[PDB]
Amino acid sequence: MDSQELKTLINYYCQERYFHHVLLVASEGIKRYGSDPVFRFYHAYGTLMEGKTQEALREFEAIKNKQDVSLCSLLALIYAHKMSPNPDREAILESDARVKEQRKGAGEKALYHAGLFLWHIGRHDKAREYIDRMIKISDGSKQGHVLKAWLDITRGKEPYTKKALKYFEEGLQDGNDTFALLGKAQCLEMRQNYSGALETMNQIIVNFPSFLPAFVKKMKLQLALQDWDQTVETAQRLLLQDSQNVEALRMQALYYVCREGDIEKASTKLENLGNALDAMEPQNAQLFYNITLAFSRTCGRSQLILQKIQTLLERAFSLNPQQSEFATELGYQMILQGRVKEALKWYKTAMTLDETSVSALVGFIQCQLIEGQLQDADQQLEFLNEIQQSIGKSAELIYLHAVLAMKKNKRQEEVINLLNDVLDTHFSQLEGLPLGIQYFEKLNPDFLLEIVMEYLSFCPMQPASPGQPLCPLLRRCISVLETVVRTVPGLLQTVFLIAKVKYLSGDIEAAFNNLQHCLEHNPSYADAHLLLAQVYLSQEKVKLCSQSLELCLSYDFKVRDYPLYHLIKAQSQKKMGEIADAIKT
Repeated sequence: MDSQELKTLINYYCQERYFHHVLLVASEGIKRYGSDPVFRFYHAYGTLMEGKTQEALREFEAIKNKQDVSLCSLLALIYAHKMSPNPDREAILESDARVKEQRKGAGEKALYHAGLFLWHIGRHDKAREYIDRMIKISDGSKQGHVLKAWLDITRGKEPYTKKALKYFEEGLQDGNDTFALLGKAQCLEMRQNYSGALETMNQIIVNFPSFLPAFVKKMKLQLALQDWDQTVETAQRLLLQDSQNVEALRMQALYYVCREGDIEKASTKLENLGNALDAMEPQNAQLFYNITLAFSRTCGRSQLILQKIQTLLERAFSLNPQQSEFATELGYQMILQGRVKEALKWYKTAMTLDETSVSALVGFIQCQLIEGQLQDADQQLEFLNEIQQSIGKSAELIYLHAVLAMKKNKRQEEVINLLNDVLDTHFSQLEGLPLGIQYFEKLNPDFLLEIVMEYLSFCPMQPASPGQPLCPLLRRCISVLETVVRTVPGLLQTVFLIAKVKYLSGDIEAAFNNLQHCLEHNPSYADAHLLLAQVYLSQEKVKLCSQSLELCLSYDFKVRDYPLYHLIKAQSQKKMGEIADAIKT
């Protein structure tokens, strides 16, 4: 492989902060090309970001001899002073003087590396200034143009995107560099040109059939185009080329969880992904936290997936016990597992670690509402609302307000307005998001299912006769549930809730179809049997209703304690004329 390919791969892996991936690529470059100082610089850089400064500083001092890496090594020393808990102010001033002296005698490659480093840190302005400096020095070097184009697209501004696209066109007119190709693919991504982005990715594949990030971007774009089969095939191809790629395994697990619903195969793939990631990238807890979100949201509260997620999150917390978001996500997951007390402990830990974790306080207030600690929850809710000015409107805050209204048994219309605001905010946060991993991260099917459960708890279960104007809540229930099913068809609980809402809306046939689908996908789901018995009773098919009731009772006898089954059996007995049997039931 070419050294240019290795450099571009290092840049891409740094962009996604794949630290040990950067180390591995640097080591492979050193083995294939040891005289290059960029490889040893990137080894030092990845070593520093892993957490080993003892060799990082030594390597920085060693490569300070070569100017083109000395400038970026001075910037690296500045950043090394930056993350240290007790930076030396005199050392900071000395490094500032040395780096400004290097800036006086700057070079195109030195400024290139320094701008890349500043971009990795996030200081876009200084990196842009260094890019302009190298452009002036080298009279518009192509690499500087493509790097500032990447800065422009990553700056998150639409007018910058057109300039970046022009720079990419200029670069790719003469040079078949992977950097400009990836930049053009990104540009096509922001303009939502998924087909064109896939065409560009395929062209890159033709240029380089050994570039994993190109295939990964192609897979994500396919997922955006709503053809899961092509995404699965791309993941299979990646596993063929590299059996231990994190993204492909993640996407396969997502396909099992969200599309097929096969919990066991999804768990197997998740376990393999976790083992491979621990073997290859064990010192990036942020990657673990980013991985676990979609599985936590879209698992359908399956205990095996939840346990795997809890194990991964515990490993992440062990890696960095100083992340407020880590403990907040642990508390949310613990709530998903149904363990209230562990959730309370984890939220206490989260708020102690950092009181600025507003989400942690929100979760603790939710836990207090769960446990009925009305006074403490009310006081902390007042505190959160009075400090919301620095926080702004959030869906969880309005949902907690709705839950508090439910607990206080306030007017139904007030709760309706609060929950409508909740749905409006949650769908606004989802506006314009392409169908992807972030879509499942921010859709939160469990949250919408809980919202629908609250709606059904408020709404009477007396079926509405056809032609009666339904409440807007039920219409929005149908809309959101259909949206979730379309996005995540592998969750049968959404189908069950669709059947429930349709039955409450008088559309008996749709509820019957959904119940049949649920039974076909899972014959053991007793609630589907019970609702089907209600539907059959509404359809005057008493024998089928009785048989469904018998099936439900056989699948679980605790349904006897459920009053709904008793009421349905009584209605069936009334239908077939056994008045005494109905009285007995």
